[PDB]
Amino acid sequence: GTLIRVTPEQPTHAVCVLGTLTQLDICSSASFSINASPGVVVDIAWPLDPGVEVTLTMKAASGSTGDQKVQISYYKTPPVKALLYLTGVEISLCADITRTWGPCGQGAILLVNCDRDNLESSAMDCEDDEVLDSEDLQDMSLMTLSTKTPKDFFTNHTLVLHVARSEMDKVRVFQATRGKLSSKCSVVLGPKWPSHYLMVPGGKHNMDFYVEALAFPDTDFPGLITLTISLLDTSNLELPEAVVFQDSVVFRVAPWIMTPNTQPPQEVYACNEDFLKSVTTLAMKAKCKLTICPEWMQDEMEIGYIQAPHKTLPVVFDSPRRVMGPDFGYVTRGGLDSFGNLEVSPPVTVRGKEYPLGRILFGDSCYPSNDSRQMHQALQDFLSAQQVQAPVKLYSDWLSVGHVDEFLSFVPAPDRKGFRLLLASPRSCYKLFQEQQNEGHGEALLIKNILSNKTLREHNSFVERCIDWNRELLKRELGLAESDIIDIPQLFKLKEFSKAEAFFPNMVNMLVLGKHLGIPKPFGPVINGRCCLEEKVCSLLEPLGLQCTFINDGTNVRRKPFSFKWWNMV
Amino acid sequence: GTLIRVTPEQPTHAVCVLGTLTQLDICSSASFSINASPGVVVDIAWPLDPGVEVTLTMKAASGSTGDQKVQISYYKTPPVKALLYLTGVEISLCADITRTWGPCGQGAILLVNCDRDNLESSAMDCEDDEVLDSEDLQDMSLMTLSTKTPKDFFTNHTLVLHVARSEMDKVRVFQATRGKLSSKCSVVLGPKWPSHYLMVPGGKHNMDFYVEALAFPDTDFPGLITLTISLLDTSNLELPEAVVFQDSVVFRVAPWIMTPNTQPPQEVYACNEDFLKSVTTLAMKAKCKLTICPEWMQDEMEIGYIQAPHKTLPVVFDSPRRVMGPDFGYVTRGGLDSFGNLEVSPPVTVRGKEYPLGRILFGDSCYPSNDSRQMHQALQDFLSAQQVQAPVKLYSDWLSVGHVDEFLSFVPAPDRKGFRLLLASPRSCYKLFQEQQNEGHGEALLIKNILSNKTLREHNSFVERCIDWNRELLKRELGLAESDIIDIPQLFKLKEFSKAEAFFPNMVNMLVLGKHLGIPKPFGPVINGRCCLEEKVCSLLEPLGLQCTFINDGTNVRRKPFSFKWWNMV
Amino acid sequence: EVQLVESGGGLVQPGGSLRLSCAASGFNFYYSIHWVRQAPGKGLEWVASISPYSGYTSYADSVKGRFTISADTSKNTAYLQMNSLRAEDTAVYYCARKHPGSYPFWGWALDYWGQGTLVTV
Amino acid sequence: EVQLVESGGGLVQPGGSLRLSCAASGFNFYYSIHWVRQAPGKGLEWVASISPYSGYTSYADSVKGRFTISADTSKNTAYLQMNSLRAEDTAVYYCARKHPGSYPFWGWALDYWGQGTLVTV
Amino acid sequence: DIQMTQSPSSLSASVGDRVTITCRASQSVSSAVAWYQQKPGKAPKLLIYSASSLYSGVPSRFSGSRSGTDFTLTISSLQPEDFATYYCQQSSSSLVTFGQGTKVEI
Amino acid sequence: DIQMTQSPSSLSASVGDRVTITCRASQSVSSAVAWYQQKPGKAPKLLIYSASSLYSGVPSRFSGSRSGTDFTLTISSLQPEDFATYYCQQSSSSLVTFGQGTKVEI
Ligand SMILES: [Ca+2]
Ligand SMILES: [Ca+2]
Ligand SMILES: [Ca+2]
Ligand SMILES: [Ca+2]
Ligand SMILES: [Ca+2]
Ligand SMILES: [Ca+2]
Repeated sequence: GTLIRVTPEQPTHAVCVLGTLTQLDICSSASFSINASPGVVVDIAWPLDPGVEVTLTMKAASGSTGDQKVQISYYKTPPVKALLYLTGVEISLCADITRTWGPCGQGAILLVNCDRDNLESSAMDCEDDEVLDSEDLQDMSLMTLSTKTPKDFFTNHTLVLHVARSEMDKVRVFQATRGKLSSKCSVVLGPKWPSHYLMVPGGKHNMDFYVEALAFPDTDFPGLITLTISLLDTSNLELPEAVVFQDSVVFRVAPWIMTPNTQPPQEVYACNEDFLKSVTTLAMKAKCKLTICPEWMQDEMEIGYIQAPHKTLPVVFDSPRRVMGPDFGYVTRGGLDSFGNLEVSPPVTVRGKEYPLGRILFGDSCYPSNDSRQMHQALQDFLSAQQVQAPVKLYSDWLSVGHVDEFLSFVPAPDRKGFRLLLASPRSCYKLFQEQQNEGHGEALLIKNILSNKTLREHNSFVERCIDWNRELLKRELGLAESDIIDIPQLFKLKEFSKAEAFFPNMVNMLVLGKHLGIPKPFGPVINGRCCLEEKVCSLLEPLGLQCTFINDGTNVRRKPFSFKWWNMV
Repeated sequence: GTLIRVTPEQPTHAVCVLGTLTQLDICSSASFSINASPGVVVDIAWPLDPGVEVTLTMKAASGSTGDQKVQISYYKTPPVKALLYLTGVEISLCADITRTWGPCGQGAILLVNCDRDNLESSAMDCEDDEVLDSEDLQDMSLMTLSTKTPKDFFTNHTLVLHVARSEMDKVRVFQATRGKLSSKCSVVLGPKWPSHYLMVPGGKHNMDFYVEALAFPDTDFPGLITLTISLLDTSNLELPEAVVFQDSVVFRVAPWIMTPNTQPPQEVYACNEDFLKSVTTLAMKAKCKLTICPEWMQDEMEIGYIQAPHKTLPVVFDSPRRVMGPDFGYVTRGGLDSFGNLEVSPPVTVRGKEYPLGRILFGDSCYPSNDSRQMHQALQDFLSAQQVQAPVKLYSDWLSVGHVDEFLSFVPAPDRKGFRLLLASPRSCYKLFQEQQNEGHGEALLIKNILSNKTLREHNSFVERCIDWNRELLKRELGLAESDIIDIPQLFKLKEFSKAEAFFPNMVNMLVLGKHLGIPKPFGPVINGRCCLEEKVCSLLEPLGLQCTFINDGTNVRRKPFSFKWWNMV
Repeated sequence: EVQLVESGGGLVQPGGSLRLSCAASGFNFYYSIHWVRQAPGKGLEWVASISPYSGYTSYADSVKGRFTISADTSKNTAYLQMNSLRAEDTAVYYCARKHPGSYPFWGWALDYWGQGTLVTV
Repeated sequence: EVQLVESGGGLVQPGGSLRLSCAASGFNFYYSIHWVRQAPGKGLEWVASISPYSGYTSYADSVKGRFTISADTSKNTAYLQMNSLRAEDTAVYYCARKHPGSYPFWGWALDYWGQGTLVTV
Repeated sequence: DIQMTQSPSSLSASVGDRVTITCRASQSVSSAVAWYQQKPGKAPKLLIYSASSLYSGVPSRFSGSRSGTDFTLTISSLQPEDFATYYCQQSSSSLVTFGQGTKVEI
Repeated sequence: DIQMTQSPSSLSASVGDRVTITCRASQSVSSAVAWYQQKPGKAPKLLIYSASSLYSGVPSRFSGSRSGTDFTLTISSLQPEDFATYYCQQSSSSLVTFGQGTKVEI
């Protein structure tokens, strides 16, 4: 902490903070002995040899300055002595540290005040420069400055709270006052105030602060914010202030987390009345809330959440192409940019490395040709800034649309990993039709006419490899085995610019609510009464206990956040 | 790598790359057995159960397509069989991987082509878009594409080299041709070419590439560049290209490294003839080269280096306020911004954590007051981007200038850590003068008159704590003990705006060449014949074997790079 | 342990005053606090509200100038000071926290209603 | 192991040609290569230079149109093809790599000079 | 002021009957209404906290919706414990108002 | 062309004597000159690679410097092995030229 020296020339005084080891230099100053007061504990880590280091600690904070002393006795010559007077103070900057990384790591958590608790506001609570609603303190992190000092302390000292200027645009701090008709919060630190003096009284006092983050982790922000309290010595009013003790805490800003479809749903939003009827029935069977949206939301939006030990809230993430409320967050950033090209896998363990929140998937090209499309880097960097879900890259530029979710989806399962990966498989659809022709049903209509088509086979051969390419990537990135992947029939054709398009209604990109699957209905209800595509899809999934219904197909789903605490991962 | 399926409907063909495990699906296709050709090795990881996975590998690359086959025998019913024909190819993208982090880590190294090997050029070799001088290939990293394929291979396939667009402004790649009158390099990848097709012939061929980095690690660049080679299947000329195999290597760009004064010197640059005479003698005694600079350099510059297993070169780092040549680099970025406020400590070990290259030191304020000065963040971020020397922050705003090196310096030592930390100490200077007065020399001139001065004592008390503040920081950040720190006499006064200024010529910020110290001469050659300041400084250092000379004081020093390999640290 | 309790009622003579309080248990007192009274034979009448940590308050028109609402955030306790009480103010007085709305229309309710106090003038 | 060796000399009749070579040992052949000849009784005369990986070449005025310099970067070997040799071209021919300058003035030297060859016309 | 109008003032139904209570707003309030159930001698309980937003913990027997300027509370089938006085709240401004209260009798 | 002029053509000195060789440039060349030492029957050896830049491995007995348009090579004291013919090079252009060569005799 500080360095104390002694001399016979003048009496020496020092202030020591409880818990901080204070260095005392008795050597190199006019054999010696040390006799500390009963209120002071002194040890050694005497021939005035500089290698002899004396460490001071104090038992308790004092109510008066200069209450304790250490008697220094030097010793042929006349007696030589020095008088050291110590003041005991307790200063501690407290924050929620126990709740770096890991289940045994330490550090504070700070959330972005991105919701809109003020119902009359048109902006986020982080954008207002103020606290107008007491409910908003539920989202903010609590910090307490606890001091116990002599009654006359801070006559010669002052306390200053500050943050680094590089962080001044990322954090705002409020101080909570007292009174009867009000208990106002007040702005301490912010875009115009990197530091502020605290009028802390002497004796015992606790001062309370409310902290908000102003931005998510991103390219320009690793996610750590440090708050420092500085004790300055102003005993000499003719000279600049000096520093004698500092303390600080570090906050980690929680990442935005994407929720996979394997998490139990909480609310469908319906932004096609017969479709809505089936969704109402499906939502009912699944015990989900359904919200019709009569008249303020888009299908382009994605729904994530922020997790903390004190407050958890959902956050909408909105398209690059404002909808917010109390405990309902909103974040923005910035062909393949539409969030239909975003997906997140279930939790996986890959060769010993655990991904408890799964991994973020998106589609891209195989190489940067002049025509190949890409997802804007600003979004890739934003998503990668949240290390907790390690994004991966898939191949989707072969599709006319490019949305990765066009060929793959996940469903729950009762065993093994608890889920299955469903991929489009022209191989299975071909066999399905060819088997029916081989059994004598080639005259069925939506089959032998399309099986004979050479162009269709060549187009599906090209696509076949385009999909298997991702099959291998996912097995490597997610650690999947073939026994965990289900082939869903689906044929493709190439159109203008030779991009892949679905031959018949997509059998994935379905609405999944728990164990109830809102599968798009294929237009083949002519083959032997029961569409062969419907029976094949059902047969593949029925052993899993999942309930398949086909809807003759503008919506979103909010889902339960993870029970795992993201800050406990490495 | 790829997925192979079999069927009786049509013969199936596949290309397998040596060393890559190829998946073969014999199940889910019309008990079975497998009989591979003598040139193919097949194993299993049979009842057509999908849980039976067959893996193909091949012994050697072929000179013809379709030379090997795997006989599939299915089996009540008529015999059923499938024919799989395999082509063996060897594709490997080679780079210097053996030379992530650590002494056992792996990865390629890429240097920034920041020197100027072309003597007629006015710009860096990375700025020219070309290779004009063969010497420049000594700095560039070598990459080789080695393929062994059938003689008719690449009739149905093509190879494309590419990098991510986010990295296209950080790396340039050249390809080396052949001939008799020339062996031209040619531009492959660059700011306008994220990908390029390779006209690789069939059979056996090795193609050579020269890689240069275009920028140092910085806020926008973590330091990793990935080069990918992609094998595309174009057998069907009516359809878009498909991808069947990719490989890539990752380069790590070396950090700029600062050299401490404890490294043996190599060259003094002298940008005051009597001063130069002493520097000439000092350089001579130290066995250093001296370069006088008659007439193209500044005292504001700092000299670092780039280290690699193949080429090491010095790099000038130049002030925010161009000097470059063959194997003599030059980098720029962007009160306290002048590189006089930069220093680097000797190698230290701090509580088990090794800093084999020391740590970068710079001065700053204690808290961001409205008047406090700061070092521009762009420089802090640039220096912090090089994790190998973990920068630390010291307190220097109390000085009128702010340069951290005004109060501390390092010297070599023959024992313990091999060095000592020298700090300005008004305590020692006060005692030095007071001891002389006590012995009867208070009438000496530059002493009892200044000892009696109250203002001087109060100004030095303020400064005394300003320096001890850093004493504690350095002991914590560098792991130093008091036995490793030497107190150098030096008094200070406060001037306008109450900033500290030296009372008498600075006793640190000296010119250090090995064991020979070019100490500024104090103006006290009146006290008992031999200046008491000179005798005190000498007495403190003489036990270390260092040779102290005092110069009656526009220069720089280049010093030997570290023998430690920076890429072997964690 | 999560509940609101109220006290301070009793019989007062016309023209007098009463100081009602609502203390929180198991609750950090961060939410806005509301008082609602029900005279015998009548329905619910909202009285007043406070936002503790911003000092915004609101009163019903029938009690403006007569009632004052206040709170001690250090004791998680709200206070309603009723002066110049009239016979018409006889009622059972309840206290409740605000409860937030939800998408798409954010209108808000009252929750954890306490036992209330009996105020007789 | 780091050295240059030269060969291809001997006696040639006036008007003939000789093909001289310089092979590198222990050297990657990345540096520019120079040829310098010394006739008996005379000093050093630089002949020609090549930058292997850029094909830039330079000749002395006395040999322009008669000498051609070339190299095989796959064999780390440089070649000097001398046609229409005259009696005045009798000399001992040496080969050397360039060596770079240094701060502040970057002028360059020649280093690892080989044994040279004897050319008699 | 924003006056709430409830209708009817009282209901009469048996156990198992389906009943509805309607309330009319005096202004175009943005679905911001709530429904409370008061047991005899007890504090009011919250059932619905925005139009159609059922409060957590309430049995599925209770539901409601907006219909233009009117709001409806529905009980799919009255149970012996569902007979109480119901109130409708319109928290649309700084001045909160409640309706008259509708009592459901057996 | 850039003509090198050396002076003297030959020296005569004994062992231990200090000698200098000077060379005059025909143009303002930017310190770009070098000095070579040729032993009898051997290839030239490099001593100084830019004005005052001593080549690594050369004994400290050898030094030199610029003096306007002239350049000087100095040997602080001739040793029995220092007697050889010295050359001066001016690599200032695409056309390299050497001086005449100066022989130092015992
Ligand atoms: Ca706010
Ligand atoms: Ca908020
Ligand atoms: Ca909130
Ligand atoms: Ca270049
Ligand atoms: Ca270069
Ligand atoms: Ca170079």
